[PDB]
Amino acid sequence: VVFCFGISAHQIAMHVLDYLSEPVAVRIDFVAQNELRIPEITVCPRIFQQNTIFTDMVEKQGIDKMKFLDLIDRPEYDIMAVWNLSRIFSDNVSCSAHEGSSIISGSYVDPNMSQPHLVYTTSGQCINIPASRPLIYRGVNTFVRITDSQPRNLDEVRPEAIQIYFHEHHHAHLSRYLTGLRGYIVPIANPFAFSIRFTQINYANKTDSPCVDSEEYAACVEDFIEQRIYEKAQVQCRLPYMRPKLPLCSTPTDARKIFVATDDVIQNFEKESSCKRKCEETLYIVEFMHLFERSNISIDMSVYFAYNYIQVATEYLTYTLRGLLSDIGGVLGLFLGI
Amino acid sequence: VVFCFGISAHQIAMHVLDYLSEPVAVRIDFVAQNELRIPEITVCPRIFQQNTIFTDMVEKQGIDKMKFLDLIDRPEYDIMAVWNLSRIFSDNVSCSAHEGSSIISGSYVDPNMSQPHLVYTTSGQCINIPASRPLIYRGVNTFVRITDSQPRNLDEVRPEAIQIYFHEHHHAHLSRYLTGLRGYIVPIANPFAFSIRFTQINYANKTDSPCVDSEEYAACVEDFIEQRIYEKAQVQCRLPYMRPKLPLCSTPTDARKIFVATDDVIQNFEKESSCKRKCEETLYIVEFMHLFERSNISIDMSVYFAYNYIQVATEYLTYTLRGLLSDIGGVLGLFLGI
Amino acid sequence: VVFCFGISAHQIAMHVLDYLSEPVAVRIDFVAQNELRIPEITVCPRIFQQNTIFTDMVEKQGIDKMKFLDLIDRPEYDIMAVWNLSRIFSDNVSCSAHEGSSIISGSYVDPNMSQPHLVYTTSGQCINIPASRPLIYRGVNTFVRITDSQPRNLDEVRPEAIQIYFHEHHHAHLSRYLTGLRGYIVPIANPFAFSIRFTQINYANKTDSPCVDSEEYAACVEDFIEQRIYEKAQVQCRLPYMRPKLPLCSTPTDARKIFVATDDVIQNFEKESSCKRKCEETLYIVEFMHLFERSNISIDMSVYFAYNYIQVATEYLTYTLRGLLSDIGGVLGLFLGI
Repeated sequence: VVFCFGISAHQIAMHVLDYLSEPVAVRIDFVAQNELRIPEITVCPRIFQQNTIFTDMVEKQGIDKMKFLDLIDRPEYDIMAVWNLSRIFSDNVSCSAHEGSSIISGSYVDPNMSQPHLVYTTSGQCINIPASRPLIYRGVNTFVRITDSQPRNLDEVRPEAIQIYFHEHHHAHLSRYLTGLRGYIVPIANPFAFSIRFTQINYANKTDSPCVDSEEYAACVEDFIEQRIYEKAQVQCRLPYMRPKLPLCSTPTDARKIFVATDDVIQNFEKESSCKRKCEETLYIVEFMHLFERSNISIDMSVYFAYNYIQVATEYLTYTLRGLLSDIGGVLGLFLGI
Repeated sequence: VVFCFGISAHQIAMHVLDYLSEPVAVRIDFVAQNELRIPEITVCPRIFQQNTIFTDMVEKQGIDKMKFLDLIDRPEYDIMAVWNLSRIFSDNVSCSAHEGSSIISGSYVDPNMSQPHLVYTTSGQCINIPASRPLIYRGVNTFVRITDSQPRNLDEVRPEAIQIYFHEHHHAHLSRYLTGLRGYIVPIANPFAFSIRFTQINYANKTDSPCVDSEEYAACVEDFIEQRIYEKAQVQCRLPYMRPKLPLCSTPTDARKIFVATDDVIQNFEKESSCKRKCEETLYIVEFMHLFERSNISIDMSVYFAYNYIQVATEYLTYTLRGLLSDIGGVLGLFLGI
Repeated sequence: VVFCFGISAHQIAMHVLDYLSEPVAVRIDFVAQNELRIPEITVCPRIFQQNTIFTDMVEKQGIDKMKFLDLIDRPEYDIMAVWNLSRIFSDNVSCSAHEGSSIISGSYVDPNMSQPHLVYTTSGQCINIPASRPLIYRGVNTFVRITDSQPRNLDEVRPEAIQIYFHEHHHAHLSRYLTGLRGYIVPIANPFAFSIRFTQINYANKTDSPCVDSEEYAACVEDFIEQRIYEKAQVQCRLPYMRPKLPLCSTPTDARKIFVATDDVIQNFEKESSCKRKCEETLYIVEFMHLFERSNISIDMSVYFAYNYIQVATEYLTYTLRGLLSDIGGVLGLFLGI
């Protein structure tokens, strides 16, 4: 019976091996609720070279692909004096929440929401839009509108193909160092509107412990990207956020050249940095819905939620998995009977 | 061994608790079949206030947002004389079934299908299109075309942004009191065509007994919405369908004002009314496919089925769940050995 | 206890019955990887009758819907002399792989890829594009561009609505006898771009043994379609590929008329031919993404991959299914205790 004992030991070993993690997408189900978890929208030009504004500014002022401090035009260009040159859309941010429709009144609106959160990014400056309040799905017309009624419409060198990144709530790193890579470019010559199908994949938490890694992940990855930028690029002269920590260094091409080089190197970091995962990651399937609205606004990005049926793929954990692999002891006993 | 007996009793209690329902999406699989379950299409203007036709009629005839019977223009406006004022698209309904293509003959058509089913709705009048026959998927060009070759093209105050609601088969309530809320607005200035990805979520039937609640649900919710409209709005003077039951009441602003108010109140009814669920609910993922067809038709809504791979998410029931939770008695016995 | 023994025998019988196949979509999970499995693109006009080029050629040269050899215009029209008349887009095929973007350099390109693979098809001639190398997902701008910078732009009778079939790798039959049926028609008057969401459904392998039926399936179905074309159409006079096997027969209307008739008959073959399934079938959800690019190219089909999150629905096999149905012997023993 030693043979059967060994085979049963192997069966229990497979049991224990499966015990770790074993996340199965138990419920990819289409749940419809009035409550809506709006994506965190970053409205930013994709990159300095791609963006027409930065390229034109550097070409008429400086030389080459930015960098070099633009010393020839002026020796007073600080690091922020060029990084904030990324100003594209801000100071008039509206997260207008068109909640739904109704026969008696209809045209439900909520102008006061989420303010212009100005966040610096590899593009230089973006308008992150926090989810101040979940929205109400009273109809297919559940579209959160991001509007920047800019002065004069900003028709002089208007950004033609600004980028729109729908990232999860409270993620500085995604909005600051991944908006030109993991974001959807959007023309704004017309009032473009995109449906955002929701895939709330709540992964499990085991052997990859997120421990509700929904807010920690953000700061961890942000500081880690900045730390790699500091480390691989051997330049500590750049201003370390607060001025009274190390001397200012903006004129030397260090700040632009080497920092951009390192940030590009650390663009692929999910492999470089690990142990962190948004256990409540929500994916925004961006689709093109035709919009019928003569929106004269400079940018009126209508993030539509025409699908209350969130395809929530909750990556449940099968606790019964361990129970069943232990029940395998029953078949153990049935061999023992043999 | 009383401790082990109690723990095993708890295990069996969890077994019984999981026994109820426990619906897991066993098969979200992409099945391709020639047979196609066409959506029930309602082509209706979203709401009286939103629709240009009703607003213009009331503005030039009556006052305010409809209501008040439009007495000033004429005292003979019955309840139906204004509700049927919703006539937008009807009397020339075609459910043309472009089944597919073929090299020898190609251009497969089926003009005779589903007729103009005129159904009254909160919008006032809509054309529900029953699924008379399942369609054949002989190619990606499997588009059911809803065509209303209206007299004179209806170019006078033509409805610019009519609403299209794809609801499940044989649902009066969805087509009569949820077309302006749970429907997709569609411009008709151009021959718009939408892909309808199919998600046939056949939920289970336990503790929420639908008992093939595919046709009952319809009448139940319809009569319940009408019943709430009658109850909360304390007005029995309105005509109760058949004339010879209670006296006609249309001139008093009751019919419009209070009935619209109550219908708006009961707009969110899935929470108010329960115990009913379409066990065979099919979700229509509406997506924008570019159409290349100079369709001069007033409305030529092409509900495309370019994806034979229906994403059927059959919410199977794990009968083996009970069997396994009973097998837990095997691990019970293995503790008993300890 | 004979009753319990019989019930347990029935339980084991259900066990064995479930043993066969029982494929559950264990993981429909959204995996993001730099590596991209590009679809095999066939850029072909849908059908001879539908295509404007073939219809115009036959109308001005011959009579009727092709067929009849076009003898009146010229008696030298061989079978290939008309089949290759399907030349629409070829000799300048580029599978340009726009891998991604980057802040330091950006605009990553790879012009050398996959060449003009000229494959004959029911349409007559198509450009199959093999996946020479998996692509890198360094940003949402991961679009494989199929470009045919044709001489003179091919503006004379330019194919307005060419068909684009995204079929799995190394499938001759799909690209040769199912491009006008299982393919998406695409206008080329503008630089159309389609998102290709990936659904890599790796079915199981049991009782439908594919045995990694990823390359065999191709040749099997191709030769079987050709074999049915030969069999049902009683005409062996047509050239059997290699000339020195049977005499050439192209002038008689046999080649066109009867062969097209039979090929149409065998259009629905998945029911006719069985035992073959792509165990690694990948489905391309074709969606419309608006493109901002003034591509003067005649055809610049941008198969975008803006969704690194491949919805891989791996149809795993539950080996633990057999183990649990055997554990049912534990509940067998618990009845025996009763």
